[PDB]
Amino acid sequence: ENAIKYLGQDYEQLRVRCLQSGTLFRDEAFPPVPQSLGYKDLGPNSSKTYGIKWKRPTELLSNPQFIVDGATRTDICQGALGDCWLLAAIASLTLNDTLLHRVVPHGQSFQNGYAGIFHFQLWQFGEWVDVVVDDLLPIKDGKLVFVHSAEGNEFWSALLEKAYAKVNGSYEALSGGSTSEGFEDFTGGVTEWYELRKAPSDLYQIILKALERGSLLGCSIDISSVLDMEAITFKKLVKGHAYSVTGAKQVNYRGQVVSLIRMRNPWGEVEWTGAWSDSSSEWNNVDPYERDQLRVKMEDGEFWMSFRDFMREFTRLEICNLTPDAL
Ligand SMILES: *[C@@](O)(C(=O)NC1CC1)[C@H](C[C@@H]1CCCNC1=O)NC(=O)[C@H](CC1CCCCC1)NC(=O)c1cc2ccccc2o1
Ligand SMILES: [Ca+2]
Ligand SMILES: [Ca+2]
Repeated sequence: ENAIKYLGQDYEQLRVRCLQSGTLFRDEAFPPVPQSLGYKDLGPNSSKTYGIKWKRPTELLSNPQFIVDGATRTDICQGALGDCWLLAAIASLTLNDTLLHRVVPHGQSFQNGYAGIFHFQLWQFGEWVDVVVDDLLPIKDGKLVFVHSAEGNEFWSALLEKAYAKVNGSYEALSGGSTSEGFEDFTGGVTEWYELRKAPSDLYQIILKALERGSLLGCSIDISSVLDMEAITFKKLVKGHAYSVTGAKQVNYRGQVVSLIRMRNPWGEVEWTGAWSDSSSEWNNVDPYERDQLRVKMEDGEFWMSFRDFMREFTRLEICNLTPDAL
C-alpha cells in the first residue's frame, strides 16, 4: 500500500533538509554526468551529445510549472531518444486518473516548497517504489532534448521520463523497447498481446471494455526487416513504432453503425491521412454533435481510424489490465 523508497532515498526528508539548508537537491544516485545520458550512442564522445547541458527548469524559464491544465497525453512529445514504447505507456497512463495520480504525485511545484527535488511512483519487480530525481534535465539550444510537453513550461513528463531513465541507469538504456514493460511498470497490471490477423471476432468490444476500465492499450505495425524500422508509410503511419490506443466509439454513418478507434503517435505529430483523419470528408456525414465530440482538427499526433482500417494497417495490439481475472 505504501511505496518502498528506491535506493533508500526519502523524498520528504531530502526536500525538508534542502529547504532548511537553503540548497537545491543534487542526486548522488543519478548525477548530471555523461554516464547518465548514455554509453554508446549517447556516450561521452558521441556526436549525438553535442551541445547537451544539464539545467533545472528554474534555470531555463521564468515560471516553470510541474503540471499545466492537467497531466494529459498532449504533454507527451517525444525527443531525441528511442523510447516511444515508454512515452506511449505514459500517454495511455494519463487516461487512468487513479493510476496517473499514483505514478505522478500531484501538488509538486517549482514554487512553494521547491528544493530542486521531485519524486514518482513506479511498479518494479512486484512492488511500488518511490523514485526521487533532482530536476536537472538535458537541454540543447535552450530546449529539452528528450520528452517535453506541447506546453513549453510544463515539466512533469520530462521528470517522469528522467526517473524511468534513472532506474534503468541511463537515458540510452531506454532506446528500443517493449510497450508492455512501460504499461506494467505504471500499473502493476499484466499485458495480453493480440495478433490482429488472428484476433477474436469480438476484439472491438474487448477494446471498448478495456478502455472503459482504465486499462492501458497500445498498437503497432510490424517491420519487414531492419531497414524499414521507423519507415513512414504513404498514409503517414510509422512502422516499428509504439502508438497509444486512446479511444473508441461507434457512430452512425451512411445508414450503418461504424466502429472508430482513436490512437496517438507519441511524437505528438505525424498522423494517418486516410478515412476519419482530422480533415477527412467522413466527418461531413456524421452527426454534428458526435463530430464536435470526437473530431479535433489539430496536428497533435492523435487521430481516428475506422476499426476496419485499423485491422487493415496495424499488426499488433497490447492491453494491459490491472485485474484481468476479476472484472
Ligand atoms: C520508437 O518507434 C521510437 O522511439 N521512435 C522515435 C525515435 C524516433 C522506437 C524506434 C526504435 C528505437 C531504437 C532505434 N531504432 C528504432 O527504430 N521503436 C521501438 O522502440 C520498438 C517499439 C515496439 C513496441 C511494441 C511492438 C512494436 C515495436 N521496439 C524496438 O525497436 C525494440 C524492442 C526491444 C526489446 C528488446 C531488445 C531490443 C528491442 O528493440
Ligand atoms: Ca498539461
Ligand atoms: Ca490530430
